[PDB]
Amino acid sequence: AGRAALYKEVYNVIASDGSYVNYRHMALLVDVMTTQGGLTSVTRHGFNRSNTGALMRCSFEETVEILFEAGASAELDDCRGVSENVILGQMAPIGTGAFDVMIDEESLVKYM
Amino acid sequence: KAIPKDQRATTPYMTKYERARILGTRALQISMNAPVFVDLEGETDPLRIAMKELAEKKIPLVIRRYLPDGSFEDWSVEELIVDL
Amino acid sequence: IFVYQNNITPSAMKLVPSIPPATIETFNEAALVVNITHHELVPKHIRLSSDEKRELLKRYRLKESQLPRIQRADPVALYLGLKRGEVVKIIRKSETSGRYASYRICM
Amino acid sequence: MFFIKDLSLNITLHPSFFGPRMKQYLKTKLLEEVEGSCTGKFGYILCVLDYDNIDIQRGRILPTDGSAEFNVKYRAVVFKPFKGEVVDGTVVSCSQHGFEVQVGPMKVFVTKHLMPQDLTFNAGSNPPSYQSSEDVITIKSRIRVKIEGCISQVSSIHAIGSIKEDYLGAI
Amino acid sequence: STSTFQTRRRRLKKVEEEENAATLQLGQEFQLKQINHQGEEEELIALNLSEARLVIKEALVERRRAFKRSQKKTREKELESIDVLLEQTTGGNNKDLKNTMQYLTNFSRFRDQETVGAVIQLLKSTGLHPFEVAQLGSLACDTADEAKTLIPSLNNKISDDELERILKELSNLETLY
Amino acid sequence: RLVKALEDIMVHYDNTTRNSLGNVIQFIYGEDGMDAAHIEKQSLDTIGGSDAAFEKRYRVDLLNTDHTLDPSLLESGSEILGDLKLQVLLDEEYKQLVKDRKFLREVFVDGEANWPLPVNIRRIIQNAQQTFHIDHTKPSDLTIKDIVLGVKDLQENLLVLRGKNEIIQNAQRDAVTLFCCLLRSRLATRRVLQEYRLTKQAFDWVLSNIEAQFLRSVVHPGEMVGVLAAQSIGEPATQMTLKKVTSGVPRLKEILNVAKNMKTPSLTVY
Amino acid sequence: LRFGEMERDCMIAHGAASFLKERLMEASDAFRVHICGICGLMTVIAKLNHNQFECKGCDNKIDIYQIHIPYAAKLLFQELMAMNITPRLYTDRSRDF
Amino acid sequence: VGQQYSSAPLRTVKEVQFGLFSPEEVRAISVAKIRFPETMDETQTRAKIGGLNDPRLGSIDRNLKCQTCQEGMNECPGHFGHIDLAKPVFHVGFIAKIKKVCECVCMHCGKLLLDEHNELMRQALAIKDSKKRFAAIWTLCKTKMVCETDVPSEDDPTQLVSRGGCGNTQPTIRKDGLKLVGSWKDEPELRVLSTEEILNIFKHISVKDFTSLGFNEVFSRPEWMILTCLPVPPPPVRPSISFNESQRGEDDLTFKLADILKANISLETLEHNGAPHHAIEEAESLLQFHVATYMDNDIAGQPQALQKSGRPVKSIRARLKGKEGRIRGNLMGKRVDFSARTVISGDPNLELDQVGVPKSIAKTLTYPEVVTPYNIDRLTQLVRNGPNEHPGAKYVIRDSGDRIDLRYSKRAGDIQLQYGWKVERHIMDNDPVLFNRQPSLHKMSMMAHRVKVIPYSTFRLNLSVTSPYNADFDGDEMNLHVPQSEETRAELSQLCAVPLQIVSPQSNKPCMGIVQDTLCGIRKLTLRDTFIELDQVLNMLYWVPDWDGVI
Ligand SMILES: [Mg+2]
Ligand SMILES: [Zn+2]
Ligand SMILES: [Zn+2]
Ligand SMILES: [Zn+2]
Repeated sequence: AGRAALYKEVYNVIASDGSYVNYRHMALLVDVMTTQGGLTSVTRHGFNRSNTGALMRCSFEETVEILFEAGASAELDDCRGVSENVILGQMAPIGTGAFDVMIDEESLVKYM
Repeated sequence: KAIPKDQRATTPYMTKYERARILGTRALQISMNAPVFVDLEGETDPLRIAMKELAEKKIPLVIRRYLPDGSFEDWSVEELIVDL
Repeated sequence: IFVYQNNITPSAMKLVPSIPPATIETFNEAALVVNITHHELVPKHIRLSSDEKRELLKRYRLKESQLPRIQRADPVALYLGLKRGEVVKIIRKSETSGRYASYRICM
Repeated sequence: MFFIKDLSLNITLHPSFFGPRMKQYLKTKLLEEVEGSCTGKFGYILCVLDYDNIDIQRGRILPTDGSAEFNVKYRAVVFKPFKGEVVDGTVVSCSQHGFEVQVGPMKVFVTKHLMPQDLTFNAGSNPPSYQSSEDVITIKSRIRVKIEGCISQVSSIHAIGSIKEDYLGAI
Repeated sequence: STSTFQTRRRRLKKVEEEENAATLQLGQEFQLKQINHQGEEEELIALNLSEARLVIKEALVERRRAFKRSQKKTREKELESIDVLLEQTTGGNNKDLKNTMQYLTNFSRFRDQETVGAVIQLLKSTGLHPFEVAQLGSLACDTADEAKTLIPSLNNKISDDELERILKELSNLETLY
Repeated sequence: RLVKALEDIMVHYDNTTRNSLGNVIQFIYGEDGMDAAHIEKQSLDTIGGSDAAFEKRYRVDLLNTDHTLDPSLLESGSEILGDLKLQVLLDEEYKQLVKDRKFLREVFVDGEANWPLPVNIRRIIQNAQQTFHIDHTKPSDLTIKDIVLGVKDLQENLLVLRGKNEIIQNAQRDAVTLFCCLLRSRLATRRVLQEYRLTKQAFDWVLSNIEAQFLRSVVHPGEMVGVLAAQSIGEPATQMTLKKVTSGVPRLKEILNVAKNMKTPSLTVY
Repeated sequence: LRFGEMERDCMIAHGAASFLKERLMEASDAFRVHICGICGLMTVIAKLNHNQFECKGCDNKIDIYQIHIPYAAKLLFQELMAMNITPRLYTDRSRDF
Repeated sequence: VGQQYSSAPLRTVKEVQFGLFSPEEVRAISVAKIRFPETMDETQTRAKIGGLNDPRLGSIDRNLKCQTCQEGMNECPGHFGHIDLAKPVFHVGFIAKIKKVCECVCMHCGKLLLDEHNELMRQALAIKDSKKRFAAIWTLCKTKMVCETDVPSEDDPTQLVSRGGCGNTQPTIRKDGLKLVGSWKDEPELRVLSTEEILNIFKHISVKDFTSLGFNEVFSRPEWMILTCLPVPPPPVRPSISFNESQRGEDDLTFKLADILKANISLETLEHNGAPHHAIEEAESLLQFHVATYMDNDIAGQPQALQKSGRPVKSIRARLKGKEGRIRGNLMGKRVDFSARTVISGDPNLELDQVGVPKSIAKTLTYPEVVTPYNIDRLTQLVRNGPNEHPGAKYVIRDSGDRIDLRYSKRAGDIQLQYGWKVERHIMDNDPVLFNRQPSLHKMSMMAHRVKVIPYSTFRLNLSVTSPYNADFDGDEMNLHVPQSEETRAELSQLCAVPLQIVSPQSNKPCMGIVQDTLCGIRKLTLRDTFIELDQVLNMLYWVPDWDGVI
């Protein structure tokens, strides 16, 4: 019902300039500050302080700081989020980068 | 470790992303002097020839569709429906 | 289930873990006046069995983690008498679907 | 001594090769790199046995370039020396410092101080020998070497040995 | 670079490798514990001179078949046939394979996979190491005094009466070069 | 903030909404599973009217002379009357519409039918009437058996989570419930022959065009749904030039920053 | 010009992951470094002319990797190192999920 | 991409195991001995000694000498050194957990005050979260500020457990910038909890104990939170930016290293020789100061420690902090190659998917097409035009990677191209590019157009695309990015094309509309009142590009 009050409270911000946004865009963010177990802020003490790898969080608000507790508490990076691959100059698992492509010697041999 | 070709909850349609990367990897390879599995019917642009390759569905590429849990499923360019 | 008028002694409520496995639930009369659950805003919450919970993770390929977690203190998670681990299948409605299956793990 | 370790190889063929009989070039590239080679770890990778049955793999293409990575899992004939085990080998070079032995594709070396006292050097012989009671070690002599020391000289592992201890020496 | 069948998780802990000794302490790949890629807990297999030779001679015979298929569309006497196949199905620059074949068709204790067979049926059966089989089968020993010495790995591993019997059998079974 | 939070989050192959670990947000993206733009505001005719207007428009009763589709509507119209199993069929048809009626009257008790729904069913029939030159002069060929069941088969081939189990089959039914209620409103037996007068040929085109237009509507696994959610919130938030609350812009920073010290707290009791 | 902050955001919503690799690297910092297997630090004394890939301390010349990261990333790593923080880059993961 | 091949296998970065530098490892991992602040030159004699620069780190002045690695300047990554600190130093930021652990561990035996005998400590030891395990242990052990020699068992209270020895009280630890302050009581004695005294206890701490805290005996131990070995950063982190030739150019980081090097040999003088004790704590506190300074200057410790210029000194913290501070302006954001910013003007003739590109911009922006028999012949014409004629080539990259800079080559006309070569040809008519109007807050704000090489110095665009980009022809400035990968230009053309985003996923409506002249003209024409006569009609009908030619 929290997800609810938060959503209704945001849709009546979409109407605060009359403009439309499909349910899905807000209902995702509304579900982000809910899927934790309660209510979480869209700040460095909500999303940037949780579970995500040492580099996904240091990329916003607090940096040197976040990276310092990555060091002392011998932390680890997945290399699974955006921000992770971003730093490394790699093809992140985003859209075209998600799936990997190979060649079947078999399907390759058929054509000739 | 993976998953077999029977047991696929993965959309049997190619994604607009898979289209762009197959048609791109073929654009790269075909410009990289790579073998052309289609008759070069007046076609000379690498990226273009690669498009008349997905047409004749004679691209040797297979897509590794990884599940976010860990394991994966395989699909060839022939295996994917192109209703894109 | 103890239904007190004002409160219970903290001297007394320390005698709650005293008789295991049996769990002792405590609710003040105050929130019971109105049915907290029968609200417009809160959808159905369902106690999912050991097998129902396992099946969720086995098919939807999830982990004890990955799940959208639930509060223990959730007026629901006490109205259902929920304990840690239990899965709550929630049937919320959608502006663009009609129904959608959400699952929570109790903390 | 000579054993068979199942090993892997990362051959990354370029797009111009992704055509019908590619399996022939993936196997060839393997026989180039792995065959003839000597590592520090697995010793002399002498022969990539049974050419026919070789893992091919559906290899991943890069975003960068069209090239695809292939790991080839093979069964090969290997040989690595060890400190203490005795092996037969035909002698090759000789002088004042000692004589070198040819144990397979590997060179063991016996120093003058690794040979008995009675087994002394003779520069006054063509080609140089090693005088004793009956024992006269020339060049194409047959010897039993106790591999006292193993040294990995990168693309080839060479060694040190002794014929001093009992039973060892001339074959 | 060619990677191994054996792999672990030695993260940060770099201090590796304990002195190689004939005392059956070998490489991380070279132990009774290693895997055959097919997912089998295969014990390392070491071969004595000849049990060896007649494997490269085996798969190089197998290789001649392939190259000519895809092209369609007596000791001193064996020494020649040895370098013949090497100038064929072998790279030609394969110096490390050539040296080995000549020395193996010189020093080999058994000329035939008929005779090599009975030898290995008798050796890996004794209850000894695949490494001792490979040392008894190539180094023509006589006394257990001599034997347990050149291969210390035995010492108490076998009956001094037995070690002899085993070796004595191999002396008739020995090729007649 | 919105985009650094909703970064990692996308659409996956389980047809789930996950991220940088695999933590699920939605078990089907958008509680439905469609590609944001493919959706045009469609109308649910089943909620609307008096339970009597609905009856005239939808109920077919091939037992009563005053409720039988006249042989001016279907070629079978004169013989399809007074049939046992044929009216027994239609019962499921009108009863499923009354089922759909209160269902939609439970999800939205404000009546409004003008909801964002994928696959414009209007446009497909629009095209059918002029791409088949259906003459609403002579009766439609179709049998009552053709229509009721033709939908009952189309209803299956409209998929989101391709799964073969329990839940994957279950949250799937849940996902395409609303679309199916709209499907049932347009492709209802009476509305099909009385209003539309479309052939088996045209009807099959209406069913065919809906099917694939829908499987195109499936969200593409990979689509950065998260970044996109934020890039559709953060973008028009800028344009905000602002019985008394906080006017949009400060109101947003109260909810996004999660404020308990509300600039305008207000309790509304019915 | 700048393919900066949000200039990245929008690209991510698209799907062109390999345009983002091309942008942040090829048309920017792009660097060929030599990290050790064990301590995944830019330790390696890479004598490219004569293949002596010797590593200081970790006794390596054996398992060594060439990694492709933008110079700004290798630089930022060298930067937190001089603040006693090890960004040990492993070519091979050991996490699973 | 790095320059010059290496036989080293190439790969992904799959994990980044963050940790601490063992003051044990720092030493080993060093090629340089770093002993004196005489940087470069051996008394102005243009070279370098065993000092701050290349005692074996990496030379400046377009030269090799980088301890066997040499590899010029580019392909030469920096080589780290070391410096042994004269007394342990509290690592500026790890000073937090230093106070914290100290309130948990017995400052005598190296054992947590509380253990498996206290139920909430047990509840804590169980928490599987690495710093929340600490979170509770800290809150728990800070309380009992006396370790128990003996304490009653979990079964009966007359039954005690001698668990761990020592019954000595814990201090009330409070900050004082660079040294902690204790406290035990008759009358309160506050102890100067010194770096040396503190580190000792940390060494003793039971593996299982720092394990039950946020620590690790492989990557990051608490005994390394205190530095004895400072790693000396190589010169491509603290450059030598020389003016002409006979003038210095060291970065402010090289200064604070020199200012530590001073402060190290100062504490060495007082120590190794006549000991002044309560004067040694000055050279100690200045070394302790400058080691904490060189990392962070912009802190809670009032002196920003200004260098003699009034400059706080470029803190390694300030070098990584937000927007243009590495992570947010050099890593997440960047300045890229193959880019173009130009003024915008309207257009009633271009298609929605076409972009205005002046001749000069098309002649400045290059694309590398691979010499394949399809192109080759035409690329060879580009090759004999260079960068003066619109279709030409800037450089021609050999099979080997040698840049044949067409512009000044002697064989510039000859150029006998082979396959596998790359000709760097100008970007031309109907080619793909990422056109963009800042800020890029929208997926729709960064879209792909089709080059149409126009004269006149402005970036022109179709007037219906005036709305999805946030456009107004008041001289708006837009970007342009040239893809190089035939894979990358496949990525623009398939997800970034303008015709695709006509319909807005953001709100389920189309986000491109016909504006102004077209918005008023169409209505002024679609009236019952308005008509047209044959001569003007025929011009109108012909004007439709794909008209059937049917009147
Ligand atoms: Mg403006
Ligand atoms: Zn190392
Ligand atoms: Zn160097
Ligand atoms: Zn103590």
